[PDB]
Amino acid sequence: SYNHLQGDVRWRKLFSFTKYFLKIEKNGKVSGTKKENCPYSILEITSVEIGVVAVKAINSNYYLAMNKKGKLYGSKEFNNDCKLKERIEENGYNTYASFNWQHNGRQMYVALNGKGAPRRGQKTRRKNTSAHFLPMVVH
Amino acid sequence: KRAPYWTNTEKMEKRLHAVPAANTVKFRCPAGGNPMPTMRWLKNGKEFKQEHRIGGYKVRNQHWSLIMESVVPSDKGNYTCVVENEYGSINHTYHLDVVERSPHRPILQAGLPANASTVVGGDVEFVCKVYSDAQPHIQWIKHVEKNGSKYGPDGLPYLKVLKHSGINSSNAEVLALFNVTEADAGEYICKVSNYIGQANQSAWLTVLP
Repeated sequence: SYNHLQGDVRWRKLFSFTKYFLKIEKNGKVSGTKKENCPYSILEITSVEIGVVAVKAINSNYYLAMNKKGKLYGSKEFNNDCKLKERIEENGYNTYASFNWQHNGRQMYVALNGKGAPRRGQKTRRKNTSAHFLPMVVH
Repeated sequence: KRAPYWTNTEKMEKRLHAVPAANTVKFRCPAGGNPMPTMRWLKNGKEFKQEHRIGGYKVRNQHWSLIMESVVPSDKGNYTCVVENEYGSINHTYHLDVVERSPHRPILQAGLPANASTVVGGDVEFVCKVYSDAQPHIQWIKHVEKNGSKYGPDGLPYLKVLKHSGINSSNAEVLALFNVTEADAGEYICKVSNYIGQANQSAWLTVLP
């Protein structure tokens, strides 16, 4: 049961609280699938700096990212819109906040809504279940 | 008088479901059939009774759902629902996996890195296994020199970061040293840290002349 606490570069899947697997498809677009096979949910999480990571859709060579505006998107080239701040909330779920872009002082979080739809950064909230994710081992 | 059949088969394509502890799980098997088929829940084959998990559970007959509040790790397993009327019966099973998040500073396997020896010119590596739920940042620090002085004006050592975690390293847990030059001898520190805390252990490299 422990192998989830292992490794530097980690291959994981991010299951949203809204029961969706965050995926990034070849067209660059970010969304959450409900399938268990969609090979666009196989993310490659890596540390860029203490507490900060780079989530990569291992197959569509896209880095999960957030533009200063507040919209999810995946660029083939790694930039500062890719640096995500990973944190463990008090409910066992993870939250991925933009390391750079903020708004109205609050932080913007990567999030999926009721139906795998990418939420708007500005409208997301740390404590709101929309931004929780259960990282899942893949091997 | 139709024997039991499923309603929204779409919402039943997921066989595996996971959740971190202390959260809530709701299992469903929307069914229909005439007359009204009954629903029964089994946990790993055995009948699933209220006295099985602390605080039992609730069944939303109207919704054909099983609800467990604040799941614990012992709630791990297969949950089979059995819908039926006198004219037949159908079922479906979900595999609930309860996860336990370990929010602490990293902890390293003992004994690693391990000391090493090598003929000048040879090769060598320094492994360092890591345990950390929250993404860990690994960095191999070593003591070096700046302008012939081993220490800085503050009296602390000059440190050099031989390798850290990132986009250019597929494996910071291992540090290979190719063509070991004599000067490579010394202590190689391995420091792993996450947003909560850090840990660090070292080993030694001896280069036989």
